Amino acid sequence: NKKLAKQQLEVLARYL
Amino acid sequence: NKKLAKQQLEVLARYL
Repeated sequence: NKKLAKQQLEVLARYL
Repeated sequence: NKKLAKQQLEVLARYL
């Protein structure tokens, strides 16, 4: 749950 | 500035 939230936040920072 | 903000924010995410 939170780990997946965080995985996505990370991937966003990567994308941008 | 913002790029450094962002780099760090995500080294952070990676850590946890």
